[PDB]
Amino acid sequence: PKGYMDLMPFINKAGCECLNESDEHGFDNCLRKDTTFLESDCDEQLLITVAFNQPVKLYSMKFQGPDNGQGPKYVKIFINLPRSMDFEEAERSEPTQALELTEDDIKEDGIVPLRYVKFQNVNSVTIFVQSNQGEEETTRISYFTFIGTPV
Amino acid sequence: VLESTMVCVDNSEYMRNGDFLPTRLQAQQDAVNIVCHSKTRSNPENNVGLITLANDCEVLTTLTPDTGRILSKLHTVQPKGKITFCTGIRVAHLALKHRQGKNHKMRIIAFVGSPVEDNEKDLVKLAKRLKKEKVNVDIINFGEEEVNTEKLTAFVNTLNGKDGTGSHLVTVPPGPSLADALISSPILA
Amino acid sequence: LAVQKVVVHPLVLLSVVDHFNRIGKVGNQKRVVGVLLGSWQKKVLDVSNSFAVPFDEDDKDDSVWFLDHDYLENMYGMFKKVNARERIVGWYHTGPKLHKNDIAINELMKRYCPNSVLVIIDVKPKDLGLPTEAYISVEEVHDDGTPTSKTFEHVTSEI
Amino acid sequence: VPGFLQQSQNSGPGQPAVWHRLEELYTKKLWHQLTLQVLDFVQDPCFAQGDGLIKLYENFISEFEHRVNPLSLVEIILHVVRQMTDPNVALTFLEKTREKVKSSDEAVILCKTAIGALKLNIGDLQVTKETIEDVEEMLNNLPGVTSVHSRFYDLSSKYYQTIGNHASYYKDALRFLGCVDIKDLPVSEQQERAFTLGLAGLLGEGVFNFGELLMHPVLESLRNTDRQWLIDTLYAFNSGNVERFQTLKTAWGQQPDLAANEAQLLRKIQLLCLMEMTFTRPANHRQLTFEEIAKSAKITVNEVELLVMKALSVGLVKGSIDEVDKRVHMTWVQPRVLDLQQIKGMKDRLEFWCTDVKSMEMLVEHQAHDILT
Repeated sequence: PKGYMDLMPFINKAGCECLNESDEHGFDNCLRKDTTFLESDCDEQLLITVAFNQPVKLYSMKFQGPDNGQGPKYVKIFINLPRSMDFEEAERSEPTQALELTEDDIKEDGIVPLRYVKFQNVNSVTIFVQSNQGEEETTRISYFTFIGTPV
Repeated sequence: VLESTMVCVDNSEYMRNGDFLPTRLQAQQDAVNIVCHSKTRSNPENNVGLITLANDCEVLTTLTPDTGRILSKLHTVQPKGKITFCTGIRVAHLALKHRQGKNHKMRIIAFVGSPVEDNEKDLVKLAKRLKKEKVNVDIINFGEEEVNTEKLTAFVNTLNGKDGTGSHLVTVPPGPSLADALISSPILA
Repeated sequence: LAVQKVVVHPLVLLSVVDHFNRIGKVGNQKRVVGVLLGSWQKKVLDVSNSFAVPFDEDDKDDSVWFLDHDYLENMYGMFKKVNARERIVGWYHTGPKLHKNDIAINELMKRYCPNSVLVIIDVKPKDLGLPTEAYISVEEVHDDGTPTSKTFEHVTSEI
Repeated sequence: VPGFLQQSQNSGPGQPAVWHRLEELYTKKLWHQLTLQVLDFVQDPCFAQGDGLIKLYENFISEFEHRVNPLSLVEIILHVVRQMTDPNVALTFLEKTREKVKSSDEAVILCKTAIGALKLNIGDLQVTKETIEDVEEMLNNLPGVTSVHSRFYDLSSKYYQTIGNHASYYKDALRFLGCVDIKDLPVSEQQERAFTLGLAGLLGEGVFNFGELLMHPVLESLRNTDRQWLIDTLYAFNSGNVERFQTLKTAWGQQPDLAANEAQLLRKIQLLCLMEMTFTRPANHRQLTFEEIAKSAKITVNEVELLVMKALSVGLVKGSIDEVDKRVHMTWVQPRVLDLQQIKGMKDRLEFWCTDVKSMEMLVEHQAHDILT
């Protein structure tokens, strides 16, 4: 924000694949705000990938989820993955950042930091929600975006 | 193919019935001896492990590139308890996540020979979870197919989705031996 | 009881901390479970070595849990070859407190060591207490008429 | 050999349709699934009295006995031997039955329990003990609790009931209620079992924990019953109110067993009266004089001394007697069941205890701060 900016215009919205998506609420809800949310159907786990132009720098994300406990708790972030990524390659691999979200970060008035050194030249970002703040079989995300600058 | 399979053998009380010659427990032992042997020649690196589907699931032998140890364990399996199919797949799926080599493909072989006493919603959600991890569970609906033909139908249809024959629901009517219908089933193809 | 005291060596603590770290790195884990190796001296246990074993449990259901007991046998033959005097004396798990399925896991552990001792090694650096809490499975015969159950009896631990 | 099923297919003691379903399972060789249908038919509501089902053993089930669950085989025969009334040959039926079911120890446990019940009926108590001491040993080897535990405890309790050992009956009756669900048992059975359990507790030797007894859900079946006085009598024993116990004499005196052991009952409540005095008073003022014990227990002052011996010898209370000063120095009492309010008072005591420990923790830390490592 201090010389950087939100980057959904860079996000192509065509190479974004949110696995474990639910037909009830899709990936569009959490990328546009205006209430609503994204949720999962098969399991609490929720894999998200985001694509855009290669020159993009990430400083912070704002993965604000709901308060009932369906907001993400442990999330895995991967960058520049050749080939597709299944749920195992997001669970059995080493993430760039594996920040464990607290309830304060989930709050809509909350922004989480990322290790900016490791997010410099990003082709695409893979996000793996592994758990939520509870035992809700579906995981919900109210809003999400990346704050940064192009390379 | 280079895939790791687990046989969810059933030892419930209904395995004492003589609907399959000579006994459903003995018939399924020949079934394992053929399906496990088939996975060996498909790929010498293929992994086969045994999981019992008793009242409480018990992993008798984990994944191994060995065939003989599977049958020796099945020799000591005695009929006892009731089927618990809900926990059997998850405990078999858990072993699949901890296989010898992660390049192997998911595959679970279930011997359903007793009715699954769960709601359709729980069975459906189990299929969605296995589809998440690209897990294919192959089930033979022998025994009580007259009442399991609908619960298992939702299982495979939800797992297979709309495209791809990942899992099969071959159902053998009672007869001489369910193994004689396995070599013609797509499981061994 | 069969155990008067359990002595956990610093090598086990470092191995358990490393075991929790390496598997915890790839995926967030509630706990990691391994096998405790040691000798027996009078009635005081001497837990001195440990190795990791594959383990996973579904959080929703305590009944669903997998422990690679074939790995457990295979790794024992390794450690027995190097050190024959270190035998299986129990298991460990890094969960902060006891779990409901621990009595079930102990039964799988009990067949390799009849007097299996579960030692809970807390990776989190507690300020006051010792990181280890040793337990043994005993038959609690109730006087209220309730049927006898398998409960963990605490055994004093020392590093 | 299957002609009897065909004979009953058209002209059968039961419903011909039932045999047809029974026939169909045999043809399909659904061997375990027939037993559930057999279980539903052995306890038939039509010809349970009739002797048509004894031949059901030799004709039908003996043919497929070789591949039936040994546990599920035995209780089928329990209702089979119910129809037969000849005592001695019932042994040969069960002994031959006991021989076949050898793979399952639970089946053997049920078999030996069956012989114990009818051999209790014939009055051979000496050998029903030898059986009871054997099946009890095997039950412990069996892990957990199974469907065979309940029938043993029912037999084990009935054994001690006829002999008269109320202390053992009280223990065993608790096990039976711990291995069955109350809602399943009939209200008449629950009411009857509560009365004999509480009666044994009063007459048992060493049965002083009436607090655990009082909240047994079994006793809740006597809240409004005419046997309400039994609950009140247990209340008197729990509180050690011998005056109440003498007051309900018009109620508990009518029972043949309670009246016969009124001397033992009076001694028991006198000991529980002693515990009540010790538990009521604080630890600073636990010096009971001889007059207080005599007055509260309705005993002569000279008999107070013997009363304390029984409490001290058995272990109900710990302490000493000062005969010169006529005072009893109790230092310990048996822990008892406590209400929520008493627990709240106990927690309040921890509040003061925690404050004192914390206060000195800061005191030593503040005073020895320089030398603290």
